[PDB]
Amino acid sequence: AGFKAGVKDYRLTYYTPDYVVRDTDILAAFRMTPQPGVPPEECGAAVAAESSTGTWTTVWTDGLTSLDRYKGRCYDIEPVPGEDNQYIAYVAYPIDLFEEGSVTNMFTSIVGNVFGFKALRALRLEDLRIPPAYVKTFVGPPHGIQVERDKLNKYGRGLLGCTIKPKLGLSAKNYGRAVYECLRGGLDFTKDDENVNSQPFMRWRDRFLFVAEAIYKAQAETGEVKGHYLNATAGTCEEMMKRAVCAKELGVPIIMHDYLTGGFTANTSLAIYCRDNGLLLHIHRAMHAVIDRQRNHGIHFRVLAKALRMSGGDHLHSGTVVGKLEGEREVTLGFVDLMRDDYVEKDRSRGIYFTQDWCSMPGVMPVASGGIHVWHMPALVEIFGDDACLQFGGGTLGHPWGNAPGAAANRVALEACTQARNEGRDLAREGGDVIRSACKWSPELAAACEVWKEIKFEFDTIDKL
Amino acid sequence: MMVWTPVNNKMFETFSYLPPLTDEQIAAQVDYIVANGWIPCLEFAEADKAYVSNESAIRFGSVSCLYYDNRYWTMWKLPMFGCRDPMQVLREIVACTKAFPDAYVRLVAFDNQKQVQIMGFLVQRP
Amino acid sequence: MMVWTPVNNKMFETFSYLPPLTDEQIAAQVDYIVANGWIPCLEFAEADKAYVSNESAIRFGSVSCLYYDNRYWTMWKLPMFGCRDPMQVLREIVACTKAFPDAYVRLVAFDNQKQVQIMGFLVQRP
Amino acid sequence: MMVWTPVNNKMFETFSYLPPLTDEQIAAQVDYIVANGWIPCLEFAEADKAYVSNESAIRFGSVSCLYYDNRYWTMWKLPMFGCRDPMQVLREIVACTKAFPDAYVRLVAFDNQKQVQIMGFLVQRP
Ligand SMILES: O=C(O)[C@@](O)(COP(=O)(O)O)[C@H](O)[C@H](O)COP(=O)(O)O
Ligand SMILES: [Mg+2]
Repeated sequence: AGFKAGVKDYRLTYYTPDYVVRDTDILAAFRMTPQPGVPPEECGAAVAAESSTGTWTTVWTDGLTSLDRYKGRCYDIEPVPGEDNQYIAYVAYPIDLFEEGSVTNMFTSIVGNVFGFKALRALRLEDLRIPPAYVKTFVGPPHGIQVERDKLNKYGRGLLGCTIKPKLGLSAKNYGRAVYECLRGGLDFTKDDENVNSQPFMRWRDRFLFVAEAIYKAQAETGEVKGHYLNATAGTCEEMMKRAVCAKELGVPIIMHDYLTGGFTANTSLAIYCRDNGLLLHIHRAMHAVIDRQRNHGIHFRVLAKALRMSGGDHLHSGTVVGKLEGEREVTLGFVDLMRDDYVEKDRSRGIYFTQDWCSMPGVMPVASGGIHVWHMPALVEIFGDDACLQFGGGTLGHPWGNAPGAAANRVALEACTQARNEGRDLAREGGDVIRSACKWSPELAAACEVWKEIKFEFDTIDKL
Repeated sequence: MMVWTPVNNKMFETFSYLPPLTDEQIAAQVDYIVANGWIPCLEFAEADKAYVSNESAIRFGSVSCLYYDNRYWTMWKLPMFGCRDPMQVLREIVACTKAFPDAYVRLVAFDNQKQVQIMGFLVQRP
Repeated sequence: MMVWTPVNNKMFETFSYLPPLTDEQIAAQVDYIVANGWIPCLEFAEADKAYVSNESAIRFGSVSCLYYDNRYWTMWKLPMFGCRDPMQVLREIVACTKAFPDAYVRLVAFDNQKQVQIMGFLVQRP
Repeated sequence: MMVWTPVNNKMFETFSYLPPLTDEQIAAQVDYIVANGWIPCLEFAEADKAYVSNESAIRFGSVSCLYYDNRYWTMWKLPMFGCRDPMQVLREIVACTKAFPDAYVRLVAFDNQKQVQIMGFLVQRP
């Protein structure tokens, strides 16, 4: 096996379409758009090579090791129906390529450099098959859905949350005031906006203390466990950890982190801290739509959701389907299963390219948030079932009578939909009837029903299967 | 604008914000338990043990996060493993409430595949 | 020498050391709110929640500094944004105290440029 | 299935799960003390000092492990060193209970070779 210097086609080493994947291999499905004149086999092979072991010219050091053992392998390519220059290229990566417990490392290989190759015009990572043997190297989520419900003592309905508004510009004491009034009306949770960290108008430790007062006041008043996701997102890991420690020392239940803008390295550290100190960890997906919006290029949210499940989070935003931010129904149902369930079979009608076995890693609570109000309640309960947190920020702080009545309206709407479902009512058909009936009964709900009766968010979907 | 009273307005989780459940509505929830193959169970507490509280945290260092007293209530008999008869569940509600007429009593149900309580609501107030 | 009694002599911050405010004196304070363009708001608390207390510090590590329970009271409706009519404020005082005749009730006002409460005093004691 | 009540069911360590000790049964336990050469002693407590509690842990750092208030009760006179007569132990039981008719009273015995209490049970309940 002599060393021969010079450039040769990547497909001579990295296109292996009769390869039988191993049950420990990490698999990737890439939606690939080659440049004119670049055969799909060579494009797929280049993606496999430059995300695993290869570079642009032959290197002699390959002969010191076994490229058979380590190389990434494009093992199948299928043309995309409806597309004349799109292909799904499937690549298998030996488990030995990856650092145990590091989402950072997994992404660095699979999406590190290949999206910038001149030889392709566009590339989108659609799915990853994370084998049980790699899943087991991760701590994973701090608690997961069952444990969270058990710690909160909350069963039989979706959880209800709410982002405090204005996003920025409120003082710490006004933040706590708003929080107390929201929580006391029937919301389980409130939260810092994703961009509320520590700023001139409100420093974080002031907010944490006033929010603590509000949590404990609302909990004593209502007799239900309350929380507010205090944001630990910070410029440095040291500041992030200081914020987590303060939450621990106040005895409060839950913090949040912006996993993509803070980053996977910091997120994984924080998840481990939350596991070791009993804090629930809410994950906000800020920046995801920079990556995941377009069909031809980027990374689908389902992969970002798997990555979060691995790095660790008790909650993750899932979209709403019906609210102000995009999320097509079938796409969303598929990645909700990937977030919550133990075992999810391949189903291309929901964008699930690979069977995914989570090998008992805890499930992540999907959080539906953004532009939703009381009339969306039936659809949300129908889409998500009970194991979700439904969040109403504008839909609570925009109630005409204030936050407590706004909270009560959302809580009544959720409970009425839950009761109706349990009684045999079809929320897909009868949802409006269920809400209309509850509006007539509850004055707080009626005021919300009237203000937002004509408000819908119906636009052409960009992220289509 | 109506003001949501802060006074004497404590709640008991699921279905506390709806009108009091009539017997038919309670029976319908029992039917939902049975239709889904879940395990009915009753739990009860005296008034002093019915509400979440914090008194054991006096013994703690800085580890009170998601620790509360009075989340656990007392089990009525055992979970009704294998029960697929709503009338048996309804009879046990009557029996529990007759034995402890001054107690808070809740009907819950367990799913053994998720291994979590999957429904629950108050059926008796003192 | 007169001795300042320590017994049953609790206070409620601004104007607590003056004679009880007459209706005329309350109306003058409302005029001052309106003259300065501040945002009137009413807040109320039952007796058990009206006085500063420390009970939530049982859940803490060494982080009680400037944490107290019962600084927050309950909002009556919403802050009266856009209100420049003193009679509307006085009518809300009547409505709040009618609805909660046994509560402590205070009239406050907010400045949105400093973003702080800029005045406040008790208008009802049970 | 019978349900074990959680309400008003506090116990008092050894022999609380049996029927109340008769006078003959108490006398038999006093014989066992004397037959084994153990040192009889009586202890008593008012109701507020009778059950284990945790109040002093407010003064602690993270050192509450196996610290409880109210394990110590108040000694009646002194341990009956050298007593080999059951009459004398039964006489003091009467004396202690007459002097403190509202107190909880327990009969204990000490072994000085193991240097530990080797028996004990409640002899009076208020
Ligand atoms: O900043 C916002 O817009 C929200 O606070 C919602 O406010 P409203 O409740 O007032 O809409 C949430 O962060 C978004 O839901 C995030 O989007 P996603 O959940 O899609 O990640
Ligand atoms: Mg937000």
